[PDB]
Amino acid sequence: RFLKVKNWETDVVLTDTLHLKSTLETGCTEHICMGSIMLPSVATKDQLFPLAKEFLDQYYSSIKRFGSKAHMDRLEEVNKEIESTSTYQLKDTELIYGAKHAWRNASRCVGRIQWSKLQVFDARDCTTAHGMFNYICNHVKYATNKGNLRSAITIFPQRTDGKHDFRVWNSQLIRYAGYKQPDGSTLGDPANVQFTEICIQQGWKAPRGRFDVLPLLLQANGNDPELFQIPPELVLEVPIRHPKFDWFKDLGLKWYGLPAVSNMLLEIGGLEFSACPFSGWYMGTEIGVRDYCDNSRYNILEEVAKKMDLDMRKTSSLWKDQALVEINIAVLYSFQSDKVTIVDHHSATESFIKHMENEYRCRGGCPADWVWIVPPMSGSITPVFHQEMLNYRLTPSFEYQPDPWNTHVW
Amino acid sequence: RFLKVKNWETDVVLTDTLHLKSTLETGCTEHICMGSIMLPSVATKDQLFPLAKEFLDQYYSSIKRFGSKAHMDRLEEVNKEIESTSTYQLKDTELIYGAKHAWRNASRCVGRIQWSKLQVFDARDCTTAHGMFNYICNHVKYATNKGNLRSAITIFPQRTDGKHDFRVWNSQLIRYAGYKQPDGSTLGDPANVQFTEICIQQGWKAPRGRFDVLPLLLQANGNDPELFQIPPELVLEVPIRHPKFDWFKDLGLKWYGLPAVSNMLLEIGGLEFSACPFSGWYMGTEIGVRDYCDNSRYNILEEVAKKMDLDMRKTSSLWKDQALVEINIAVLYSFQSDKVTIVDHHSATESFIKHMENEYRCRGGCPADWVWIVPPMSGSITPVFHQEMLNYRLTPSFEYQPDPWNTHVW
Ligand code: HEM
Ligand code: HEM
Ligand SMILES: N=C(Nc1cccc(CNCCc2ccc(-c3ccccc3)cc2CN)c1)c1cncs1
Ligand SMILES: N=C(Nc1cccc(CNCCc2ccc(-c3ccccc3)cc2CN)c1)c1cncs1
Ligand SMILES: C[C@H](O)[C@H](O)[C@H]1CNc2nc(N)[nH]c(=O)c2N1
Ligand SMILES: C[C@H](O)[C@H](O)[C@H]1CNc2nc(N)[nH]c(=O)c2N1
Ligand SMILES: [Zn+2]
Repeated sequence: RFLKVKNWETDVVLTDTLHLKSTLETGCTEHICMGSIMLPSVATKDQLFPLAKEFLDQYYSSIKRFGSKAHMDRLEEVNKEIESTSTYQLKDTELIYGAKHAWRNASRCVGRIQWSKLQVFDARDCTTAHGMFNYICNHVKYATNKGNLRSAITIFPQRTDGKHDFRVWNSQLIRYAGYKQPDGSTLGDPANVQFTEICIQQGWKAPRGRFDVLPLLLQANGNDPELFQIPPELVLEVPIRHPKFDWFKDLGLKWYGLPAVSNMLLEIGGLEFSACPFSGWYMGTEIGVRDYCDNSRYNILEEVAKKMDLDMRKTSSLWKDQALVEINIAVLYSFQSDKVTIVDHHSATESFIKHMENEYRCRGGCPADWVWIVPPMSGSITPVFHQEMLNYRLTPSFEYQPDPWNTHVW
Repeated sequence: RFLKVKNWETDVVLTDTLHLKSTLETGCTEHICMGSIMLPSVATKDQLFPLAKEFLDQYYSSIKRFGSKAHMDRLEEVNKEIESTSTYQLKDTELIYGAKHAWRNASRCVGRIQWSKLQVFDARDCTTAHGMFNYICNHVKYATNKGNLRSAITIFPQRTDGKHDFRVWNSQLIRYAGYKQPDGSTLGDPANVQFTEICIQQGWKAPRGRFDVLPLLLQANGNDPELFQIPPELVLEVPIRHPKFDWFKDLGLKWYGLPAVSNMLLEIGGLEFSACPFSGWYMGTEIGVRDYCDNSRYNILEEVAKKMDLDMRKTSSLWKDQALVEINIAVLYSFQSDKVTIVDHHSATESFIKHMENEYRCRGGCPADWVWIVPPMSGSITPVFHQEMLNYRLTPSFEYQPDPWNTHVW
């Protein structure tokens, strides 16, 4: 009931008691571990108050006023609001706490050493897609900060009945389009082929190229979603060059500076925020390994190995690995030479171990998803490979949610 | 009760029903996933017969004579032997089945496409450490096969009372020694510093160098273990050169051809074989990434990056990654140019996916430990990174066991 996690590169042992506070379930059982399943699986007033109480008890505990008078009155006040409306409203402070701790609690996120320095934009007064556009533009501008990127989240009104959701239909605020071709190939980002055509369905005039920034498809208060184009000046992009290979620029690769996930759901005290785009900055491998080198993505190991004049005749020449390192040196170099925030997988994984020690010390644990924390290349030469991690579900939290076009009564 | 695993690089879906046959437990619960914990945790006649029956039922099922007369007689015969002796003896055929399926069931093993082509050496008539030496030498000679390596297992007598165990005290039949220095550094393999000194305690005269093959410490029928030196001619080694960098030979690196784990316990029908050294061949990354480049192992990223004249001033130059690829190209090249069996992580992981499809098809599942199946470099450019895997414990199985010097009443 007081579990131990060991680091086998350092022989460091941390004791986890925070998992005792875990509420949700993991997918694993006593007889089957589901740690590698990608996705693991209306709210009534009866279920709502325990969740509110739990949250308010940790909120008031954190500001060193647990059991104080303001706590009991707020507990009473939220119960009375749940009785009347079968829901309730968070104070601005409780909203900022919840979002920060949802990030703190995101076990798949290696970037959490920064969780307390999160900028919370309260967009709960928003009523229209245009207002969402406005809020999102201000989010992008603020988080981008001329390349000195800043963590931020914009929180649209919470789900109520269920038929009146706010959704950003983009999976990220800034993504490149993906078009299939006559010959069945894929121009741009294959990940977004369906979403690109959804925008073309709703009326997007596509500039059928590679790195075309998709429009925003914004649904407000359950209404049908509406297209908006982010001002190009707000979309900071990095052309990818290599510090040695001058042909690398001829690849014409570029990526956007700001990673901003917009398809997740934020849970705070049983309240559900279906539109809560959050942004930080990139770990280099996200672009250089996954985005560029996944087979089902841009898939450029082919061309880079060619230009490096690599032995591509069999697997065992490791030409794939060799080109993968050059690509990631190029992403990091390009971002840093442009003063656009980025972190290499070595710095970020070391920071995550330091983060883990802090959390185990000043919190009794740190839920962590090894499958997702270990970077997609160079696993074992980073310290997280050798770090045992306990995964468990704490709340406030970020949850997955269906794509809105699969669920929306149209 | 009929779980689905998806490959997200291929959109392939496999349905797992074999997990229903799972007996042991995983360490995970509904509320906590332990998929990244390295190690997860006398036998009476009462518990013994269900385990025998279970095993014999799958054995006779596999030879298409389940419920036949020979099955019932063997079930009766083993029950009568458990009644009399509170244990029993496997037929040679049942021993070969059990070992093969223990390997088939090893969820952390990416090499299992070969599980049915395993050479089983029955050493259950062995009574002394010298007989163990003999058997082990013949194992090494056979499995090595002049570089055309062959899978094999040597199975010493099963545990009886518990105080009469056969143990190989080496973690692998062939490992390099590790010596600490006056300046507290480490010559050779730091992994084996304690075991190297244990041999020096029992009387090994150490040639305090780098790649000194350790002696065998063999315990037979519970007696104190005894030192034996494998004939050098039986120990096949590969000098590590690079196909491009001629200074690479000046590193003077070499590794042994034959990976043969000797510290695990083989469970077959409730019977426990505490000495069961098994060998196959190397996946390249085991040597080139873990053995050479773990901080707590040979730790040669330092020197290789130096000779490559790499920018070693900060992490973000990826000099560590770059040197890691060159080292693994060198291991694969050196082994292949010497006709010593080796498999690169690309070929082995592709084979494991093919293996998985076979098992799900002709067996309903394949327990798999993603944390261990994904190679320690280039994770996501291999197909197992994108493959969801269910981990669960099937028997016959290979289990960990305490190091014998921690348990042996001396
Ligand atoms: C500040 C720099 C940040 C870095 C370097 C970072 C890095 C990462 C990485 C590499 C992942 C793995 C997911 C993937 O590979 O697609 C991840 C996951 C995640 N991050 Fe962070 N992140 C940062 C900021 C944030 C912020 C500000 C939030 C929330 C406010 C957040 C919440 C999450 C969540 C919920 C996941 C899980 C995603 C999923 O399950 O698909 N991260 N992060
Ligand atoms: C034939 C070629 C083989 C290859 C390429 C191979 C490869 C691997 C690799 C890379 C691992 C990961 C463990 C580590 O990184 O230390 C592993 C684990 C394992 N293998 Fe295989 N193996 C082979 C043969 C065998 C055989 C013949 C057996 C048993 C008879 C076996 C049983 C196991 C077991 C029990 C584990 C889990 C080890 C642990 O939990 O520490 N393997 N294998
Ligand atoms: N630095 C960052 N990174 C990052 C952080 C959180 C989440 C993500 C993206 N996580 C996507 C995981 C995923 C989910 C679904 C599918 C998928 C694909 C096809 C069909 C169905 C589902 C695929 C993937 C990744 N293959 C990136 C940041 C982005 N914002 C703030 S920080
Ligand atoms: N190709 C092969 N590979 C392979 C297969 C099975 C097992 C292994 C070795 N698995 C070792 C995992 C391990 C266990 C304990 C400790 C440890 C270290 C210090 C203290 C306590 C425990 C460390 C490690 C690895 N870091 C390699 C083969 C070897 N034979 C036949 S195939
Ligand atoms: C099958 C597997 O769960 C899937 O590919 C996961 C593995 N680990 C990951 N880790 C990160 N950071 N991002 C991912 O998309 C994935 N994908
Ligand atoms: C903490 C973690 O479980 C540990 O380092 C594991 C991770 N995955 C591994 N995978 C393999 N193949 N071999 C290992 O030694 C390990 N070590
Ligand atoms: Zn699990």
